[PDB]
Amino acid sequence: DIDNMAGVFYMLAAAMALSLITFIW
Amino acid sequence: KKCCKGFCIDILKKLSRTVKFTYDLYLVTNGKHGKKVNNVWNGMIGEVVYQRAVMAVGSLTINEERSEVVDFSVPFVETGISVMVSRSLEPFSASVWVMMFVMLLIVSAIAVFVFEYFSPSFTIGKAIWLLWGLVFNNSTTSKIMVSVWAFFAVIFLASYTANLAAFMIQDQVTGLSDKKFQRPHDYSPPFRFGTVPNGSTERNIRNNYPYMHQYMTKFNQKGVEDALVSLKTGKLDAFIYDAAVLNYKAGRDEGCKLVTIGSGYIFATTGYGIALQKGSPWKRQIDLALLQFVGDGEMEELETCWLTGICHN
Amino acid sequence: AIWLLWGLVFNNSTTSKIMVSVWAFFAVIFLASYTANLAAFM
Amino acid sequence: IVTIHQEPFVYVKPTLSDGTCKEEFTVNGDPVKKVICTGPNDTSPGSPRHTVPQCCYGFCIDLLIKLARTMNFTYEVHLVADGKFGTQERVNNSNKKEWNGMMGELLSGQADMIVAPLTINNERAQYIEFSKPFKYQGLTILVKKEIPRSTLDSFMQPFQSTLWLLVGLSVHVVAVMLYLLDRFSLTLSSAMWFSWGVLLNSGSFSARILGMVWAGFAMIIVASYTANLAAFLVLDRPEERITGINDPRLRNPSDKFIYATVKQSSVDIYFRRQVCLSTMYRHMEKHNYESAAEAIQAVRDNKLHAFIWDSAVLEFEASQKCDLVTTGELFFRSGFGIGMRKDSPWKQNVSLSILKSHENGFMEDLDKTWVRYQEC
Amino acid sequence: ANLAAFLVLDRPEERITGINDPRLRNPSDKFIYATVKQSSVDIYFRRQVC
Ligand SMILES: C[C@@H](NCc1cc(Br)cc2[nH]c(=O)c(=O)[nH]c12)P(=O)(O)O
Ligand SMILES: *[C@@H]1O[C@H](CO)[C@@H](O)[C@H](O)[C@H]1NC(C)=O
Ligand SMILES: *[C@@H]1O[C@H](CO)[C@@H](O)[C@H](O)[C@H]1NC(C)=O
Ligand SMILES: *[C@@H]1O[C@H](CO)[C@@H](O)[C@H](O)[C@H]1NC(C)=O
Repeated sequence: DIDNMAGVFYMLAAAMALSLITFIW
Repeated sequence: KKCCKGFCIDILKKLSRTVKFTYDLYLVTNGKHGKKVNNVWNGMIGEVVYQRAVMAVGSLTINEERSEVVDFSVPFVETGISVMVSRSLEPFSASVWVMMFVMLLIVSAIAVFVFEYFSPSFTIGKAIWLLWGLVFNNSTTSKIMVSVWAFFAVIFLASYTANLAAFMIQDQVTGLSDKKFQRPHDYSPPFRFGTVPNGSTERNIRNNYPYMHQYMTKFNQKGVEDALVSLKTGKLDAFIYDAAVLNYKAGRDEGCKLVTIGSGYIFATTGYGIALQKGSPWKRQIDLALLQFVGDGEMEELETCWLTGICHN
Repeated sequence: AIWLLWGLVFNNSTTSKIMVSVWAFFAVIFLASYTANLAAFM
Repeated sequence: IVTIHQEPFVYVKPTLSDGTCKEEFTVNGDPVKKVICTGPNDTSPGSPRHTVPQCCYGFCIDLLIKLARTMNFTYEVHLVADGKFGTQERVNNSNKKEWNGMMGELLSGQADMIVAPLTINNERAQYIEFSKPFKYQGLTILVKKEIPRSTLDSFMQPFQSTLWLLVGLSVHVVAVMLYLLDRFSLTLSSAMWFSWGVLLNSGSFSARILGMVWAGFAMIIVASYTANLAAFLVLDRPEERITGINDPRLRNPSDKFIYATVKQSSVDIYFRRQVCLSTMYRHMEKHNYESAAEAIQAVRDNKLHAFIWDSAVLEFEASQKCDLVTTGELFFRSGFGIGMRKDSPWKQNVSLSILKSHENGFMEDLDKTWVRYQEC
Repeated sequence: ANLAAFLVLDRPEERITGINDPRLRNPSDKFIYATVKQSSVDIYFRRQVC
């Protein structure tokens, strides 16, 4: 479904943000 | 003076279109339809035989006692003897039950065999435990490369749970030809059947089951509504009466708590007809008009709004 | 504690742990409710 | 007496070399009553017709035997030369209404009593008197019933085949980024092995959040895999059986579900007068077949989705072959009868005897022993 | 399975599509509906014998 791609993109964005935060820490 | 309404009124109105004669109607005074009592007719027959009414229109049941005394037209409403009764793994998965249950065994066996062959931990004990704890939630290099079976495991689990969740979405006597009617003492709860006296059903069951009528008379009624309220309250186990009214009240009941027993199980599929006078000059026209109405498309509109019901499966 | 809590509720992953393992009831109830909702809201 | 060869009711079979037919027994062991049948050897026209002695038996003949025993009758059963019930045909000076078949033979004096499956219509009853019906059967809907099976036969995801490639590239990139983040304040394949073992059911701060987000990614995949299968299973029902003429599916016939009559059956005449069936006639006229046998053969060959015919034939065919199951409750019900002349003095006695037999339960026993065989 | 069945039967009721809805044709105690008194509605319903 179309919503699945939006959800997985939203999850990946949060994962990348957390990875960047823990790398810059 | 009142205005009579109903299915019979519409039938008479349709007949008057071709007959073109004035019809005056009046209600009965001698209780119900009546029967042959002391060689004296009662009700509709008692008013037709004595020339008090040339035509008899109503819910009269065709029986062996009416045809030889009076002549009626072709029946147009189906009826008969009906019974009213209140409403009371492999099918979920592995319908064949022999294919997948041995496929799992053979695939486990070949997995154990290849695990043993991968020696160049324990094949006998550890392999079975890991196989049964990997497919189900309940519970080095060679194990990783053979862990690809988890895809099939999760697919099988998903299929099983979907089948179990999707395969749960949702008669007893089967006519008078069962021993239940004739043997009320073979069951701990005594049977309580219902009937309306002074009708065509009591004599019909006398002529076929003389011994059953003795037990049948133990439970008498005064009207159809009494039987309906008894069935709703559970006072009477079953009710036997005209098939048409029982079908109508089963299709127009509240809560879909009353249904009949299949179709074609009627003891004697009969009709209603119109009891005319012996030698009356209307038998050669009324029957033709009724047959034309039935076969030319003049009955379905009445049937849709007067007889069709709900709670069908 | 965080690892065991997140590996107990979900399939993906002494005396004190056993006595607090009663949370698996709520875990399985939540998982069943989630999968039922996801299967029935489409 | 003349009778037509009707398989559910009249079993016309040739006799043996001795002139009589062999005697069989029913499931209850009772002997099968048979009467010497007289009729043409070849039903088709343009053949050297010979009135060879046949042998017919069945439910109607059993009823005739009962009537003869209870009413002092001595009869010789015949067969219809035309092979039809009887309607109006066109001949030289077409402005004259001449009957054929059973009705024509009865009006011409060839026959005196007709004990067979002849429908009761007003047009027939205008000139020929009819007796009380034996049993009431109206035309129904016949469809083919097939063993249920899942329709979700697909590979590489239901509709998004790119989903497998997407999850593969996702598990590759998450593994390579885990390997990259490992060298911070486990060399060849441990990251991929762990990713596979956490995506499937098998055995600093960056690792924790990475495992949380990848577990969340794994949960939705299996959730969607279960949800799509559940949806397919709950939509896996092929079709719902027609409950009658009021079914909305029949009211709008399409190419996906085609059904029609034969040619000019009492069915086509009835549908002609129904002005509300314009949608029916806009589609059924292009699917008519020459014969009912051809129509039912096409239905068996998955050509016609539904077939409409009298219940006396469709129910018998369904009982004989389980590949077809009769549907629909009832619509345009009719009954059978006995064709007798207007001056026949047997009308009242025949009606009384038929009513007595119907009330005595003989009709139900005959239906059990002659109509309903090996129920599916 | 029981939760899934309850969820798929969790629909309270289906909105009436008109006078041809079978629910209205057989009024019961669970779904009661009536007019006021003698609205052009009652006059119209009087002539409807069905
Ligand atoms: C209109 C159709 N036949 C009805 C029918 C079916 C069966 Br079974 C028996 C019948 N016995 C009749 O005397 C008759 O008149 N009709 C009968 P058809 O002619 O279009 O096939
Ligand atoms: C039935 O008829 C009898 C007379 O034979 C009468 O006494 C009795 O009241 C009648 N019952 C009903 C319910 O009409
Ligand atoms: C008529 O039937 C009766 C049976 O009641 C029989 O006794 C009698 O011999 C029969 N007569 C003829 C002429 O068949
Ligand atoms: C009709 O049956 C009665 C006996 O029920 C008999 O007396 C009478 O002769 C019969 N009629 C004819 C025309 O055979």
